[PDB]
Amino acid sequence: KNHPMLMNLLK
Amino acid sequence: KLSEEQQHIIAILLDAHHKTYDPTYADFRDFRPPVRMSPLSMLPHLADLVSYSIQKVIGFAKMIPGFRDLTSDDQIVLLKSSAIEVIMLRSNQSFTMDDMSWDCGSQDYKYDVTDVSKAGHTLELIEPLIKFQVGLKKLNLHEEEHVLLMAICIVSPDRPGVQDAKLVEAIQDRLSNTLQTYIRCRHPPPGSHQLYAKMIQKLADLRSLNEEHSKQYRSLSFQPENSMKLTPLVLEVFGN
Ligand SMILES: CCC(O)(CC)COc1ccc([Si](CC)(CC)c2ccc(OC[C@@H](O)CCC(=O)O)c(C)c2)cc1C
Repeated sequence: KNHPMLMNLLK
Repeated sequence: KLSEEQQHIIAILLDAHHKTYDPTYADFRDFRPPVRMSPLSMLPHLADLVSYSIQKVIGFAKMIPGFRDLTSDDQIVLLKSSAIEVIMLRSNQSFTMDDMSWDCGSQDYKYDVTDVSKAGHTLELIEPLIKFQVGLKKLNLHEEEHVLLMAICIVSPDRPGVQDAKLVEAIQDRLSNTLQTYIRCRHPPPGSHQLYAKMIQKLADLRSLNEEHSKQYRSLSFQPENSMKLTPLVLEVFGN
């Protein structure tokens, strides 16, 4: 799926 | 034998761990309170604890040499697959064999097998998890070996969903060779005996603990009343 929170924490 | 770049790698990983592991556990005051009382009374507190730790694991992973050379997709799949395992590894720092508990600074934040049971988990996971903690503690790893093992755990090419498995392999091989050479040159016998092989065995133990945790997590998370008590990050990373 989409992982916007993990993506955001990965910068 | 330990090259300048290998020492550099270790220095980066030690600093990454120092910037992402708070041994004062001060932030635990922000979690939903632990409750020891059929109800999964420790689920809210331990969900916040796990969610917090996931954030720390991501911060550590971003500083592993080579990790940001991967695509966004591969970084995501490596962290989704590895997060539970790195949490089990890094929690060993608070684990004490004196009473087989995770001691995080105070009685309220001291966790035993009954606390994990009160988050929904069973002995199928809890007993192998305690034996893992004891076995890992008995290795008496140097901090250098502890952070190298966490980094190697994250960058494993055989994780489900990996696209560029060869690039993941190249990054891990650099860390694996750094670990093997560190043990040879810096870990004195008898503690060094078969130490690399014992550490890779713990990575195999973690895959099995990962499988069992996901099984129990899937059953627990399948009930909306339980999923309501999780965090958005836990739902994104662990599933559903
Ligand atoms: C559905 C329920 C669910 O499955 C997911 C919500 C429950 O899951 C659980 C529950 C308990 C544990 Si735990 C042993 C592994 C025994 C209480 C543990 C102990 C200390 C910890 O503290 C970490 C420090 O290291 C913090 C400083 C830092 O990490 O920076 C962490 C994180 C975990 C792990 C997980 C996955």
